[PDB]
Parts: sequence; C-alpha cells; structure tokens
Amino acid sequence: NVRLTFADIELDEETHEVWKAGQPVSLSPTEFTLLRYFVINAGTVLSKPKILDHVWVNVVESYVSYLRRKIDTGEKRLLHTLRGVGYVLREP
Amino acid sequence: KEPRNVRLTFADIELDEETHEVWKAGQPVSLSPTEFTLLRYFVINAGTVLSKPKILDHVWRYDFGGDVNVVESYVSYLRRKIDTGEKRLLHTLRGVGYVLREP
Amino acid sequence: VRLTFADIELDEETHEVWKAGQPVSLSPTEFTLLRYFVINAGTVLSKPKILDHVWRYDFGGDVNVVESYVSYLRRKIDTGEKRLLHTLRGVGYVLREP
Amino acid sequence: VRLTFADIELDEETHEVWKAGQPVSLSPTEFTLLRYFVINAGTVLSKPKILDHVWRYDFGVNVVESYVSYLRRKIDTGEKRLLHTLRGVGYVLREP
Amino acid sequence: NVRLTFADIELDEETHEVWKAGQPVSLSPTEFTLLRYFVINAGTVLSKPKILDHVWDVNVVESYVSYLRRKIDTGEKRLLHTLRGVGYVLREP
Amino acid sequence: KEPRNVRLTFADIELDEETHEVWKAGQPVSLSPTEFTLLRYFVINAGTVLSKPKILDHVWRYDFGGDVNVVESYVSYLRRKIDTGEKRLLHTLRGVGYVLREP
Ligand SMILES: [Cl-]
Ligand SMILES: [Cl-]
Ligand SMILES: [Cl-]
Ligand SMILES: [Cl-]
Ligand SMILES: [K+]
Ligand SMILES: [K+]
Ligand SMILES: [K+]
Repeated sequence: NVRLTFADIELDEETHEVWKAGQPVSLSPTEFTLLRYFVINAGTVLSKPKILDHVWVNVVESYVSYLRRKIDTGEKRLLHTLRGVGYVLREP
Repeated sequence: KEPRNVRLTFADIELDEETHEVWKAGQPVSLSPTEFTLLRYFVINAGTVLSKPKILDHVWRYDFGGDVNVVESYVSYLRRKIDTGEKRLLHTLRGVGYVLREP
Repeated sequence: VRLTFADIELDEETHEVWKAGQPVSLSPTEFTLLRYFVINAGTVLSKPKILDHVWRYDFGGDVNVVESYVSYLRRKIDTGEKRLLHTLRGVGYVLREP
Repeated sequence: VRLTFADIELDEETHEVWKAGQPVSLSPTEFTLLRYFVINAGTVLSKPKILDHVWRYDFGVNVVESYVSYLRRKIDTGEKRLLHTLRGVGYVLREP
Repeated sequence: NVRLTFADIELDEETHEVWKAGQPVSLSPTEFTLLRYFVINAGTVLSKPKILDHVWDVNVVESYVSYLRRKIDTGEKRLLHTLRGVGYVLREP
Repeated sequence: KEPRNVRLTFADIELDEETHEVWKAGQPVSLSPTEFTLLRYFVINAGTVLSKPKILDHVWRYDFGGDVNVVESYVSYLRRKIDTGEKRLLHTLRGVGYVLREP
C-alpha cells in the first residue's frame, strides 16, 4: 500500500515518511513498523505478545508510549489501551 | 528522457506532480500526500462545487475510512496551509460542498 | 549557464538565484518571469506579452496574474536601495538600472 | 540491515542510530563500539577485548574508557541505563 | 589550482567553496569569480575596467567589491584595499 | 569499488580523508581544507616536535604565501576547533615549534 492511511494518519512505505493531521512526523524504523502494524490492523485489539511477535513485553509498552508522544496528543485520541487485552487503533 | 512539464497551476497556486512541491503566491507550502491529492482534485476541478461524497470517493481509495468528517478535517488542514491570505480561493457552499474559485 | 543583470544572478541549469550576492528562493513561475526580464533587460515588456509568454493569453480570471507575480518577484528580488524592476504605466514593465 | 537492542536501533547499511525513537549522531568509532555491544548484547566484554576489536591491542585501555563515556552521554540517557560497568571485568549491554 | 589560497582566504574551484580564517563563507558565482580574480592576482593593483573585463557598469564592480568585503574582510587585518583613482588590491597590511 | 578504510586516528580525534569530516571526542568538527591538512600533518607526525618552517613547507604548496605568521594563525584556528578540552593535545614548544601528543 504505497500510501497507507487511517483517519488523519498517513504513512509512505517507500520513504518511511509519516504525517499526522497533515504534519510530518519523524519515526525510527521500529516506531514505523509498529504504527504500520496498528494501521493495517485498524479497529482490531492487539495483545502485547502479538505486537512483540510481528514488530520484533516492556519494549512494547515503551514503544507504544514513544509512538503516542509523536502521533497521538491531540483532542481526539486514536491509540487506546484496554487493560489485560492490549492496544487498539480506533476513532473515539 | 527529460523534455517534460508536470506542473499544474490555478491563480497563484503552483503544484509539481513529481515532487509534490507546492507554492502559494511564490512561497513554498508543505503538504502531506492526502492534502496534495485534495488540492490537485480542487485544482483540476476549479470552479466546480464538490460535495463531501465526491471528494471522499476521489481523494482516498474506496477501501479507506469512508466518513465525510475526514474530508472536512482535511479541507481544514489544507485551507490553513494554502488559503490564508486576503482573497480566499477555497470556499464552502453550506449544505452543498466546497469550491476552488476566485471570489 | 550563468545569466546576470546588475547584481541579479541566475543559474540557468540549477535555477538558483542571487540578489546582491545572497541566495533568493523563487517558485518555478517566479523564476521563469525573472529569467524573461533578465534575457530582455532594458526592453519594455507589456502585460499581455508577459502573460502569453509565461502563462498563455487566455489565463484570465478576476485579478491579474502578471501584476501579482511582479509584486511577488519584487518582494523577493527588488530589495536594493536602487530598484531594477520598473513599472511604466500603460506600457508595461522594464528591468533596468536607475 | 536492522539491528536493535531494547530501544537502541542501528541501521547497518546507513549507520543511522536511534535511541528511544530519536536520532542520535555518532562518530565512526562510536558507531563501531555501539555495534560491537549490540551484536554481543548480554555478553560481558573486557577492556582488552574491546580495545583489540575496535582499535588494536597496541593503541597505548584509556581510549576504551573514554569512548564508553562518550557513547553513554549520547546513547544511555534513558531512565533505565543499558550500558553497565562491571568493575575488574568490563562492560555489558543489558536491560536492568 | 583545485585548492587556491592567499593568507587565510581559501577557495575550492570545483565546489566553489570558500573559507576565511577557517570558517565557511557563502558567495554567489560573481562574488566567487571576483574573489578568484583578486587571489590569482594577489599584490597587483587592479583597475575597475580591468575587473569588469575579466569577471563579467563600473558601479557593478564597486557594488560587488563591497559585497565581497562584507563577507570576507571585516576582521582586524584587512586584505582588500582601495587605491582611489587606481583601483583595488588584495594584500596583507 | 569500496572495500576501503580511509580514516586516520589519534587518541580521540578521527579524520576521514575522503570526506574531510573530523570528530573530536565523538563530536563533529568542521575544518577548512588548510586546517584539515594541518591536522593531518600533526596526526601523521604525532609526538614529533615540528617547527614553523616544516609545517609551512608541508601544509601549503611552496608557491603559497611563505610566512611563519600564517602557520601561527592556522595553528590558532585549528586549536580553537579541535583542542578546547581540559586535556590539551596540541602543544607549543616555545622557540622550537608545536607538537601533537598526550600531556
Ligand atoms: Cl488511501
Ligand atoms: Cl587502531
Ligand atoms: Cl576497515
Ligand atoms: Cl596551496
Ligand atoms: K506561453
Ligand atoms: K581490530
Ligand atoms: K585507518
């Protein structure tokens, strides 16, 4: 998917460029892989071991946190936690 | 191999389809791919009033998130970047849609 | 590849531009307009002539694109104590030294 | 091309480095030293070993101590430190 | 002379890079050509018509000598000098 | 095409002969070509005391400006950029010259 998108998040797999609300965002390779995994699986609740398996437990929490800081600090939050099940990318 | 023109223009907006560079009134504007696609769609269709349904259909793949609320958001982002000056080019036709035209 | 008039410098290859020794960023249309003035330095160029050269004769609308782009270009490039880009009312514009 | 340990990421092709998702600029020697640690994560590496790996045995191990310091100041800035000194033994890259 | 120098002025004819006292200096193509002309002719007094001939209005020479001075010659020891009625010269005090 | 090492090292100074990049204690340093040539000359000759005459002869072409005062200037410019740490590597031997060495 040349351009890949969900809501107002945009990724370019060839350049590894990312935008949120039209503004560029600099991600490390792991952060990009992680965001891509959420976006391709938008709306699906993803456990930590599942994320760990596909992107590579505490490292998952760390990188979800890093990613949230770069891409999810606006009024409407797209990356959500639901305890004991995992994380989900979805509109409120 | 390079005898080429890949620029589009409307009024004082200039776009390069290859680089996705954009200029407004001679000044560079940084657009995301979605903002670029949206601007291109307005430019190619300048003077036409475009409902939120058509834009959605054209600016993203059908398999995207199909909500006229995303369109509204992106039109907002685009306007902030490209349509800041005294004469606005990007107008809202309440209950009908948006149009790129001279006022 | 080097085109100059007074202290305006254009690189015809890279489309780099300098004024008074300092780099100036121009859009593609601004560069084309400036080049047209420079290769015609001292020659008066009417608005219809510039319009049909840089754009085309039917590139119409409400406000005139030639006037607009001359303004933009002057704000970028014609900042010296001595102006080089002059308006000749009813006739056009000319690039020349005062 | 991609080498990672915890939240340190190296691109073996471009020599780009990230820590906690943020780019970090390293000198060629700092990059070699960091790569050596990452490919040997969890393995204790003595100063003479690092010296002869990154430089050579007859450099003449203060340079190892210096470059570990430089690298820690660039890369080992998280709340949890990853680059650990083992007195009389060497250094190890590991999660606390 | 891929690398060209006088005193603490340095020019790189391939990259058109310039340094003064070890610090980079950005010059336009005309400024570079003009500085190069002074450097190759270090110590020689150069009239305005001579400079005009080789680098390209008499006022354009004055203008560019001024621009060049501002970028490369504002330290304690000045290297680019005016000899009124004769021209300009690159030399140490 | 690129099985290559073009780097020189002394202590915590690193130079790349191709790109003319330099690092001191891991941090980049920008040198002019003359400063680079001078550093290279000290590095290749580390521990040797070098008079102003030798440096002049080696760091510029003979057909340059042959003044030991230029050497002094450039050694000053180089020290300011590469040798500002607590532990100085570039030393002056009054009446004899300069040397790159640990103190
Ligand atoms: Cl899409
Ligand atoms: Cl070595
Ligand atoms: Cl090697
Ligand atoms: Cl030389
Ligand atoms: K035309
Ligand atoms: K070795
Ligand atoms: K080497």
